Amino acid sequence: PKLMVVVGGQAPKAIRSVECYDFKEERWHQVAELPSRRCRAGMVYMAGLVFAVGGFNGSLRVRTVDSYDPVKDQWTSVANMRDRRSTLGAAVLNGLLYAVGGFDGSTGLSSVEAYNIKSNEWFHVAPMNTRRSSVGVGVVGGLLYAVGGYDVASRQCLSTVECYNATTNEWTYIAEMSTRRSGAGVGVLNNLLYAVGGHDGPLVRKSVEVYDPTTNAWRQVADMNMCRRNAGVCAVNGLLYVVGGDDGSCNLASVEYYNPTTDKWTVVSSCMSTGRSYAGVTVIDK
Ligand code: NA
Repeated sequence: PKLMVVVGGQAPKAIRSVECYDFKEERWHQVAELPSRRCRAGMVYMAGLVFAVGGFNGSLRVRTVDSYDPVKDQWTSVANMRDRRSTLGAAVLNGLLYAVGGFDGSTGLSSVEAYNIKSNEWFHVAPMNTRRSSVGVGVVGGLLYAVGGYDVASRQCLSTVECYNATTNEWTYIAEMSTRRSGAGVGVLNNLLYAVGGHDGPLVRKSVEVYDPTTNAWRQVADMNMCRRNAGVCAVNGLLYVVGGDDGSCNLASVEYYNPTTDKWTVVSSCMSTGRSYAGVTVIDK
């Protein structure tokens, strides 16, 4: 029994609200608001806690990292990252929380940090080949993938994808996506890595592509119902949920999900209390 948790984001104002979707009841409720306005953060579930990593508070990019205990319904801080980091991705690999890329107001970042919950310490990880802002991250089969993004220096959206091996501590390019996607939602389902939506310039994509590490190849799947950049993604009971994001007009309050066995996207009838892009999304136990 799972709750999908949606944390902060931009509405377009940076917000504190955290909402959870209850799959049995098919409805949203609010839980404890974030300690601060936070959008453009990484978000993972780890050791029973939701971690909101970095991002933007409406004025400044931040290095703060806050964790939510859903049994207590309370936010508390963990160690700050070395670097202020926004539009990053975050994922858990081998019990460590990786904070990948982003932007700090001045430059985009190839830098990567890893958090050890036992010692409450972040440490330096090998950097990516490319500096990627608005990057999406997912872990499949012991490897961590950094998908697309925006290359600040080149002022363009990226089609390239890279993969991190923790044993060798290096990032290597893998097969490119079919198209450039900054702000792609990235999620994993049945050992496939999905890249949903994103954008190349001001037009927002509804297209979706899936990567198989066994073939090192991408292929198209069904388009989403809405164009979405900077949507959150998670996987629940065989289905890939895409939450909010920006459609080129508004921050969406809608959620839709992909059924890989029918190659169909279905819009959830109940919307969030607020539209959100650049919101954290993860799944916890109810
Ligand atoms: Na930013």
